[PDB]
Amino acid sequence: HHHMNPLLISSGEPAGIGPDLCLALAETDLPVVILGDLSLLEARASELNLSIKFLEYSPHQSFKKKAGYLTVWPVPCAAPVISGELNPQNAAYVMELLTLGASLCSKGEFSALVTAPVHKANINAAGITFTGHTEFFADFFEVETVVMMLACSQMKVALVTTHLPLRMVPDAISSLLIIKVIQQLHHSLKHDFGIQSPKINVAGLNPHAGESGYLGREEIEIITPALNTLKNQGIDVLGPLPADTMFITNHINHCDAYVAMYHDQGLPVLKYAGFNEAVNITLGLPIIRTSVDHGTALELAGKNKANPGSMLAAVKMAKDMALTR
Ligand SMILES: NC(=O)c1ccc[n+]([C@@H]2O[C@H](COP(=O)([O-])OP(=O)(O)OC[C@H]3O[C@@H](n4cnc5c(N)ncnc54)[C@H](O)[C@@H]3O)[C@@H](O)[C@H]2O)c1
Ligand SMILES: [Zn+2]
Repeated sequence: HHHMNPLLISSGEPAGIGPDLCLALAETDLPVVILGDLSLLEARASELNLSIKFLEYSPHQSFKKKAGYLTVWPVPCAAPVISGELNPQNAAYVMELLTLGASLCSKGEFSALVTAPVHKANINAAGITFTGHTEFFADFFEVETVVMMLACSQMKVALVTTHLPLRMVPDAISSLLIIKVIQQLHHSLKHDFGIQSPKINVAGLNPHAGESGYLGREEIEIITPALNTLKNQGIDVLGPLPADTMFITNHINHCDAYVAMYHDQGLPVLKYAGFNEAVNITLGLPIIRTSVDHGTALELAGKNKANPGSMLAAVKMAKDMALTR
């Protein structure tokens, strides 16, 4: 073909805003193909009073996207969808979108995967153990270390640990894990974001980075040794820093990415600064995968209230990465 192979969009939890966000792509010229139930997409468009012409995907049709059309790779829900109403019978459908999306991108049929939001509890309620797309894709591709990084114009925040109960965070953090996470972060910033010598600022685990060992020992026993190892590999880390002020910039503390030890240590600030522009990108897979930075927003499904800014940013980032692959 002439144009790039299209981006594949998993439409996510069907009762949530994922379908709505995919329908918002119909008015763009972004080269996207939607994985989802075609009847669902048509019915959601009707509920939203949108006039969209749907095409079924074919590899023998043009990769150039035209406004007003939406190309779909149909995957059938087990049961018809009611907006805002979770149905555990459709959890396997969601997992099929993830599995088919990973597989089709792995084979090069599509140039990148973008994920609309999924409802984790609904998947688990159906009997499918699931902590997030990030771990699902790591397992699918048999990659030991992947990194969740949220990115916006204000900042990039990578996580050492992702979806864990807070009780499990300290035991999950080892020096080796920090090293492997930051090695992947450094590699991606240099090779995929064009940052020649990344500067990475790293939070401590404990308040005030453990208060010189008086408020937890993990900085002394785990984090600082890991950062020393990374420095001696030539990776320009600074830390451990207190998370409550690390995100405040000054004339000298500039960095290319922050590392937070756990989910709620880093994501609240990032989403406060850039919720409607930020992208969740998974580092370390053999495919490009980006994501919205928000959840299913079930109460907004079918209501024309959700902001498509994160989805649009996620598609554009995936496109930019695919063009520079
Ligand atoms: N990438 C993903 O698949 C992903 C990411 C985050 C959360 N989730 C899942 O989503 C479900 C809901 O969790 P939550 O309630 O913590 O997250 P959420 O983002 O669904 O809701 C948080 C708040 O943000 C609002 N919101 C979310 N997206 C919005 C948008 N595009 N425009 C306007 N307002 C928006 C919601 O109305 C709500 O007030 C959970 O199952 C969670 O695991 C999935
Ligand atoms: Zn989360």
